[PDB]
Amino acid sequence: GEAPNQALLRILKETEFKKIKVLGSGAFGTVYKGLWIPEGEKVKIPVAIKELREATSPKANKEILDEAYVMASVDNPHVCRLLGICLTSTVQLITQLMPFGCLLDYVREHKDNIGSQYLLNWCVQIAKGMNYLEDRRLVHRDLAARNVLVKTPQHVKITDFGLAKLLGAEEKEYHAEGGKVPIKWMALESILHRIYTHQSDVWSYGVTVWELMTFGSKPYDGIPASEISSILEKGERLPQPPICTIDVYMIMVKCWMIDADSRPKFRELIIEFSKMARDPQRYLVIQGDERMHLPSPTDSNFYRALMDEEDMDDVVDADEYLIP
Ligand SMILES: C=CC(=O)N1CC[C@@H](Oc2cc3c(Nc4ccc(F)c(Cl)c4)ncnc3cc2OC)C1
Repeated sequence: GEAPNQALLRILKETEFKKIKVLGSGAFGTVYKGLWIPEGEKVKIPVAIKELREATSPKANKEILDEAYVMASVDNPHVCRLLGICLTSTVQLITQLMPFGCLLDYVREHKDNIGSQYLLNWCVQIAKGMNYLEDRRLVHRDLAARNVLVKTPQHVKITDFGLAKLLGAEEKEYHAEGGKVPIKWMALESILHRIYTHQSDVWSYGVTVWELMTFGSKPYDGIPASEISSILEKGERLPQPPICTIDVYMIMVKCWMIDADSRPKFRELIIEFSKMARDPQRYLVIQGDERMHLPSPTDSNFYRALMDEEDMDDVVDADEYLIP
């Protein structure tokens, strides 16, 4: 009827996680960094760990296990996958640590060192990620630069599947209802009719690319969310970022067409951004571009800027830790 989801959900003992330190907190809950030392392995795996506030709110464990389901069912170089869960007082999600954090913050804090080649490569990688999600019939529904993580400056991955939805073997639109929504990243049809498709995700990709190309500007800044559907109906759109050629901005604009089926396919975005990445200074115009550098895996205090030296002997990235 539809293919069986044979993903493994790994239950991980609390006694295998060490050096637990806070990365951030809020409504979403708390995320920590830590090490995961599977027992009798001789590996230490850098991890992030997401928990909500309290063992209560049966709603909350439902939401987070919904997220776990989705994160366990993906496997792609440009998507974050679940390593497992920990069943404590609270339900904790465990995943590969992405040490440079979220891309929104990254572009903000490193504006002066981000050249054309990085921007376009990110665009390619996010498109690969999103294409993979489409092939697996998932609609993310919250693609935003905040929901893209940086493993290294060269390697980003989509995360935050807490709003993602599958689609039946012959179903096209998800129809949602209520709940707080990222209105500024949403297709018009999603705001108006709570319709959500692969093509509504393309809209969100457009906005995400705008965020990167403006070094993390806030879209429709100062506009109240309640006014967005009108702005859009009138035909207004996010403006051309200074660094963008018409070539790049046109792609953005095509992502924001009213006719969903007229928007680009992720497979097409991969191709276009890939072509652009072979000659980046032809497509993005950044002052002092050719002379920028960001941390690479082949640098000294790359592995020392994260780790304790006590640990480093047996550290293995989650991307190199695979199980039967
Ligand atoms: C409250 C959050 C917050 O404000 N921020 C903002 C900074 C961000 O910092 C990191 C988060 C990481 C992460 N997140 C994650 C997502 C879904 C999951 F299901 C799980 Cl298990 C984790 N994954 C991996 N690496 C992360 C690294 C981060 O910063 C170094 C959290």
